Amino acid sequence: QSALTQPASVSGSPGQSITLSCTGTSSDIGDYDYVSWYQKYPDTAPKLVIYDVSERPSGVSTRFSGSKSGNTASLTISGLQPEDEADYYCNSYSSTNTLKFGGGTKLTVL
Amino acid sequence: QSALTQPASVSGSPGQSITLSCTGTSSDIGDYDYVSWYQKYPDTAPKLVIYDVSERPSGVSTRFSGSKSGNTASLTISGLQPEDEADYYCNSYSSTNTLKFGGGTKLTVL
Amino acid sequence: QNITEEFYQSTCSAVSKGYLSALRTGWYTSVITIELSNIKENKCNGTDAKVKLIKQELDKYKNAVTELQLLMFLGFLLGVGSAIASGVAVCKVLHLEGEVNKIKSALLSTNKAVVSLSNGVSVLTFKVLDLKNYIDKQLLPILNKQSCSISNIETVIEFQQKNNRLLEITREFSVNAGVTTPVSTYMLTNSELLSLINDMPITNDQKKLMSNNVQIVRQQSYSIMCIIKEEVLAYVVQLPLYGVIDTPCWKLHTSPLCTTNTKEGSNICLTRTDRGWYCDNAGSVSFFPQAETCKVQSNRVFCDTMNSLTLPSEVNLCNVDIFNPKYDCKIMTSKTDVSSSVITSLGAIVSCYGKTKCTASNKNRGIIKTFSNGCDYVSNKGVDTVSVGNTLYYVNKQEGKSLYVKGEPIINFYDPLVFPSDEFDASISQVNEKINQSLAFIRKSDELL
Amino acid sequence: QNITEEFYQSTCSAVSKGYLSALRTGWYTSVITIELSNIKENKCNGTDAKVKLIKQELDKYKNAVTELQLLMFLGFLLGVGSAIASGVAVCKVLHLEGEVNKIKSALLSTNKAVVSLSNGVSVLTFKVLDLKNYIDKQLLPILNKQSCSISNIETVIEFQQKNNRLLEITREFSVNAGVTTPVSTYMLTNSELLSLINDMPITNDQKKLMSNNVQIVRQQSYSIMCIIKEEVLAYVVQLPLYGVIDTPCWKLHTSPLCTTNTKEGSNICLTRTDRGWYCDNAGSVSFFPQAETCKVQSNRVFCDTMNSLTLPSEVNLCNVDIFNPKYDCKIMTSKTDVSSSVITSLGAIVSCYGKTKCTASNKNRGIIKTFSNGCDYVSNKGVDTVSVGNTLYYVNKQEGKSLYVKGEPIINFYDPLVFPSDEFDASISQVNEKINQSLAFIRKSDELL
Amino acid sequence: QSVLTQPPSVSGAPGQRVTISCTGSSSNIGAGFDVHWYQHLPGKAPKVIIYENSHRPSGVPDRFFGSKSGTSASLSISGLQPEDEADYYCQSYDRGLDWVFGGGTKLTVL
Amino acid sequence: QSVLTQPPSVSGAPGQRVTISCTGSSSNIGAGFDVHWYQHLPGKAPKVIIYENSHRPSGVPDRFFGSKSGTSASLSISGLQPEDEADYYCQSYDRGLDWVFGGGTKLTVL
Amino acid sequence: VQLVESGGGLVKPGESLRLSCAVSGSMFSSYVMHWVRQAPGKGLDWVSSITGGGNYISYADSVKGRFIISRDNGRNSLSLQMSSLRVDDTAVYYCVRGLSGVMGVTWFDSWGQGTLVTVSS
Amino acid sequence: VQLVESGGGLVKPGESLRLSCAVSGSMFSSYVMHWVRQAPGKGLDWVSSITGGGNYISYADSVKGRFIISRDNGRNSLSLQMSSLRVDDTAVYYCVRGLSGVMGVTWFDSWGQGTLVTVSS
Amino acid sequence: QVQLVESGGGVVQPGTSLTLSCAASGFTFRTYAFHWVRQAPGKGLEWLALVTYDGTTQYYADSVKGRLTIYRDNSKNTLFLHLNSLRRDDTAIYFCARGGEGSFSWLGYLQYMDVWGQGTTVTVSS
Amino acid sequence: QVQLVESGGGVVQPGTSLTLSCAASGFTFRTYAFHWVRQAPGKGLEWLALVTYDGTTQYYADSVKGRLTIYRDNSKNTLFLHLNSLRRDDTAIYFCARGGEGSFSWLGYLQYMDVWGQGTTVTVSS
Repeated sequence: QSALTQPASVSGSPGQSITLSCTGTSSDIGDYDYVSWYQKYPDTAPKLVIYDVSERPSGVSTRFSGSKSGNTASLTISGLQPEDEADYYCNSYSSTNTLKFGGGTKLTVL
Repeated sequence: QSALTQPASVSGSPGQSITLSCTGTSSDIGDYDYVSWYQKYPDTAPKLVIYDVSERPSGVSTRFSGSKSGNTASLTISGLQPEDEADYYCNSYSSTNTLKFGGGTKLTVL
Repeated sequence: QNITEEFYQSTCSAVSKGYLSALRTGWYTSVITIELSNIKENKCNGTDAKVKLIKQELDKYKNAVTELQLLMFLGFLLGVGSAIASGVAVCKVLHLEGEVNKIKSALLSTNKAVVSLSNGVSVLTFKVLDLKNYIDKQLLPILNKQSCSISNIETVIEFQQKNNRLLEITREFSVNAGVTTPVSTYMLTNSELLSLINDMPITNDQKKLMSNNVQIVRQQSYSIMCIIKEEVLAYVVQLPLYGVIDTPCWKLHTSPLCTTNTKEGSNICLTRTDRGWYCDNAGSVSFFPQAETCKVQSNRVFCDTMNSLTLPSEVNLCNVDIFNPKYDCKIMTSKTDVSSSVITSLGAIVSCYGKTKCTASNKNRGIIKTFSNGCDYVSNKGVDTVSVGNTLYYVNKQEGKSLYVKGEPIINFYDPLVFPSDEFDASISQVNEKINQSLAFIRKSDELL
Repeated sequence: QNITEEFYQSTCSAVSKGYLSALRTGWYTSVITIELSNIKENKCNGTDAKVKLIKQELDKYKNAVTELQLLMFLGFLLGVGSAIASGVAVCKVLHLEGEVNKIKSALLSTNKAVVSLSNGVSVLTFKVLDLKNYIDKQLLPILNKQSCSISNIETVIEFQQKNNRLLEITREFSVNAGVTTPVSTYMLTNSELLSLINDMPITNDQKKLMSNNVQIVRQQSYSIMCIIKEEVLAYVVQLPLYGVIDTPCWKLHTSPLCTTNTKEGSNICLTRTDRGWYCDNAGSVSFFPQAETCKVQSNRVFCDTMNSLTLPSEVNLCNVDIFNPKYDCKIMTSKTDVSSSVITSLGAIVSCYGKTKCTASNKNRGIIKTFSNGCDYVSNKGVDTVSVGNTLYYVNKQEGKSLYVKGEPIINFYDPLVFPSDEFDASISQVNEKINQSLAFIRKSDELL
Repeated sequence: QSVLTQPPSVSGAPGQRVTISCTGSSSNIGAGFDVHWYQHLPGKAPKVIIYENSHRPSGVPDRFFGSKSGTSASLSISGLQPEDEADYYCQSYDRGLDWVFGGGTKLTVL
Repeated sequence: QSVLTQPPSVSGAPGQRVTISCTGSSSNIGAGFDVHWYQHLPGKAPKVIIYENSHRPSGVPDRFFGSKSGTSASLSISGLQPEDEADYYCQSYDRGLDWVFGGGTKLTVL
Repeated sequence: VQLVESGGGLVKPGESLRLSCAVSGSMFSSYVMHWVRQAPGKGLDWVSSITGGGNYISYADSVKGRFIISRDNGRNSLSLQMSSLRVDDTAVYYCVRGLSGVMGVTWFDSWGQGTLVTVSS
Repeated sequence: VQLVESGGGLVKPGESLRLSCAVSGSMFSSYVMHWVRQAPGKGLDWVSSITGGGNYISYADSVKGRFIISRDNGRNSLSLQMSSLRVDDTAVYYCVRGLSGVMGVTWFDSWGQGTLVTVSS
Repeated sequence: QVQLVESGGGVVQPGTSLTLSCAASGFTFRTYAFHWVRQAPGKGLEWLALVTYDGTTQYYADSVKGRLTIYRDNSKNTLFLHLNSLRRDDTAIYFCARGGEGSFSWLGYLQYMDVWGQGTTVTVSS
Repeated sequence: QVQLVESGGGVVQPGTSLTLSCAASGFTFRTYAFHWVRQAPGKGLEWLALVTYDGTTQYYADSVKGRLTIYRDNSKNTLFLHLNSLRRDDTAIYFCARGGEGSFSWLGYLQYMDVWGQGTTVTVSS
């Protein structure tokens, strides 16, 4: 099963910034402006965080910010809280009329 | 401004249970099955957590459970995660044709 | 007051002169909106005993709102038209999206106001009932308790007066499918209609006329169903605009004038065909062959000008002098010798011919008058009942002055038998031309011999 | 092949015997759905040069779908009816909620299938175009790229063949407002019409008839617009069911038969009034006064039985022997002496009277025939053109055998002038009764003298 | 060999009701085609019992009652009478074999 | 004293167009009531110039053109002619004062 | 369709008197009748209304019961009575016969010739 | 409305021969004509169809071109030719005149009296 | 897909009656209902107001009624509050939120805080 | 209110083709679209399938297509997946999710995750 490359785990102390990312091809997360990022807690539901590359939905903090460049999409955060210890996903419309998820990225604090 | 009685802060170590509550009269949270509990994080949005006493909405863990007895409504939780460090609210239909909120309850771990 | 009529005996007919007209000629429309809450299920655990009646009340109310959701002798010369014209137009305007929201918004607290639609129509609005406040302050704070229980049953009856009206609505619009004549008080009460009379743009003497005769204008008024969406269930009342008021206008009764010939079946006779109401609107007259469209109440007539004739003001000349060279003077001729009698406002015209017993009797001195032959006329304050043929009738008993003028047998002005009896519409000019051409034909036939 | 006709000269008329009938008597409906995607805005930054045409193509497509969203001599004895009867019923069935979803669901991959609606109607379905797959695999993965840019413009033309058809739809339903006669090929191509015939519940000889004559059944067929919701835009064809096929049926032309009297205007004449088509459906005959509802193609007629007469099979007896006591034999009489000529399938009937030059000419030997007086008949393979009065006409030039039988001046069988010319419908029995009663009247008038 | 199949082994004493059932493929009957039932008494020529499954010809009893549904047609005879010893058919317009006759059921009294 | 108000100080030389405007309260005019304009030349009796704001009587010129809107009515005269020295009115059906006459504007040529 | 009327003069106020309208309309029963008055200085105002049987009398709010109106149909004439009087009643009085509108309105069509009634001194 | 026909007999198979239908219908042009055959053992089957001008000939799939049908309208008669023959052709043959349904169908109404054609030996 | 943003807010003089404007897209707007709440720094949430579909039954808190008004627009899809007589205590963050699914007007059916936005800080100072 | 709940799941033998049923209440059903995703213990999310309004354009992942099918119901408002040829790797939690607001069928418009449910654990064992 092909997926999207992501870092396995990223570490950041609270009150910092992390610029996590996922990389694909042109027939992937690259272009097509269907960058999607999702948070999930263990044993609970996922939740919408980032869609349409940079635009934020309901029920999410303003400190989230999404972007993309070349064939790599990215999410940037500002001033962490302990409640963001979670795992993150990126999702896109691939060119072969299908959706494609990421490998998951763990994010924690000390 | 009249409100609903609540503990100011409740402390629980992770992986435990807390049975937080709010109390009013019959022309308040007492009866009327409009028990409402909400989570909120600092400087971000609130979020729907408990409504219709025991019904759960989307995007919330199964470990949440709401109930009521007499004129006191309660929320019970199971097996805490660090991400629940937040403040909680209870909301109800008062008899004088209005919504009435609570005083807020802080919840943390060590 | 001063009701009068003059029975012509030259042509046997009565002209009930002296009345006031109050004819309608226009339509006034207005929207009546009854607001209502889209109530959900009661959320009640158990049935209880005190709180039972509200349950079937609200269920029947839901049934009503869902079913009404699922709801969406001169008559041959007379015309026909669509009476439901302006109200259906206003409802059709309300079918357009975003229009009824303006009526919803502007009429929020004031009972009556003025809005303008997308065609510039700016007549009036009215809100007839206030189910928002009563439902959201007096019904559900009580009904939506845990294992629901009302405080008392004696508080429900006022809600009954807020609900039964709706129910009336139900069974008068599921059977009539949109249009109801006459308009019931349940769409619009008496005091509320009196308030409405002070609202449409009419003059104050017409307002006094409406206030004196609320039942009659209630009889003639229409109701047409508008849309039901966004819980502003509404309908247009088409209360008639009243064009002309207070002109003298008469009910012409006509009666047979047929000779009592010894040989039965050979008695030709010409009788007037002019039944109905006549009155002078502007410089012309409005004619109503339909006595049923016209209603009488205390010398006040009320009738509909859509099925009327805008005939010239020269109709009194033929009324007095039937043989005048200015009017067609439509007369029906036939050999029928029919014992027929009519009742005017202040008397009875008997026209019994041949072997027919004709008596006019009181309840005081027994029988008082006997009619042998010819058309005869009796004032109403001379008799009480009349027996003719095999039937009895009762004369009207309103106080007035009535007079009988002496006429003549006009049927003897013509030939004893040339008149055909094979037509249903003719005039004195057409019949006179027929007599002249038949005389020419018979003298030509005699000359060729 | 063997076209024939026999001009009677007793009554001047031609009977074009020998044809095959193929009359319709029923309606067969079917739903054709064209699926389509509710396309949003293109989400394109910049205009570019290669990707321009797709933009106005999809925009015009949106305009089309939104505008079509916003879309929702014996003729006096003939009857009138609603031709749009069953198709509007099927569309009305489709207006019900949850019904068209079944057609959407069952017809998912198979091109044609059968569904049943809530009234048990189970005729046929078809999906004519496949915009789902092409839109969602060939248009938007290209159109919705970041800062959009097509791979090439030469890939658009196939989409043009998937779009222009829709456009045709547009300007043929915004002008006709639901019903289009004849049916265009853009609703239904030729090969797919052949497919629908092979899917019709009809016999194989009727299938062969349809396959040979696709254009005529295309001409006579109907189309009615169904609902547009849930992106399954659809329409019903009411292509005619054909009841009876292959019975011999004739076009009766009639012509004047008027005497060439020296005194002009005193020439009474009776001429047959029986124009049109006659053929034996079951044991009775179907009569068509409308030659326009009937169409001819290679000895195959095609006509509509709704405006027909189910007259008894005794119409040939009056055709051969006009004076027979079994038929009314409707004849029109008048004093008009009109030089009139008609063209049958294999000849020309001239009936020119009075001062009128009458010549029949070829292009080979110049003029070849001259008509002095009386109704005259010429075979089509005797002449090419005919000059009569001041007008020329061209005879049909199909190979067949035609014969002229010698008749008689039937107009001389009656009195020289008793015939009235003040009626538009009469029969030989009615006219004979008129002659008998006028003879009785004149002999009575002579006896009384 | 016929696409019309009906069991030719139906028999019963006079007095009761007897049903005859004939079925075909999809192309015949179920493609909107009617079914005709005849009689085949030996000697005198066969003639129609019922046509297009509902309407009956001029001289027949009311005992015969036809019906059709899907790909199956049936004929019910209530109150059997003795001379009904015959052989009964079905008739449709299969797209292959043009006018198809059923094998027929031999009906005799007991 | 009249609910109908119009400025009685309008004058102009012959040749041009002159507008006369009269306004009332809500109860007159704006409650769906028409306005009638007359003339008041001294000597000969007053007579109607325009009735119900659109239709004109038999003998009048086409110079007079009436209009109404909201609570205001207007009369425009294009191409003034010399004998138009008059005093012009408005007339409505106020719910208080029944038939109300305006004060009138004195129009004279220069 | 013209009108004539009489009854003007110089009378001390306070006493009742009689004003007449003698319209020459040969069909004076269908058309509504009003009386108005035009005074020097201020504008004209409407005074009194009558129609048909005379069962819908109305008066201007300046005079409630002060002026008493009647008409006789057969004599085709009309009367107004000065039950109460005062200083501003001096005016040229108009008997004005108006037609009926499409709704109900009086257009105040062809007028009388006016009679001056003066109440000064 | 009755029918008569002839042409039966015992013939060795292989050679062509002539079967006739001589329907006494005085109006034998509007009604569709079929020929069928009933054989001992197995059931009856339809053989051939004709109507009107005879331009819509059809045959049973057992006989493609083996049987050749024609009719003459004026003589009100009909012919079938046994171009090809075989062992199962022995049957009682019916000239059957059928009426037209509301849709298109032949009801196979009033029949012929049948002629046995035997091809054994 | 549910989305909200906000406009206005910031430093306001005492008094200085203010209109606050919300914004929404990505979903149906005319159907559901919207409502306004606040919370101050150091204090919890307290209810302000609710409206239903169209302009009808403008609901208000008992301690706020008269001081605040609310009106919504179905043409450009914006919530419009307007507050008056601004005291010192109103320094708070204001949140748009949404509730109600069917066309209901009763306040009890309108108690669902199904989504939220970001709100706006409003401060009073001199 | 918005919610989804789940049924089915648990211990399944290898093979043993299974129908999984979702449930929903408190909002509009026929308008929007629902879809299915999974995630395994130790592995991330991976897409399974999407349907639109009614039964139309059943989309599937490239590594799943043919094995699992999806069909929805508009009478009782329940999502029905049915999977076949169950391997060892399918031990995972399955999540209902929702997307699409207007009546669209293009998959790019149907990529939105507005809400989520709780899913169900499905395990294979012997």
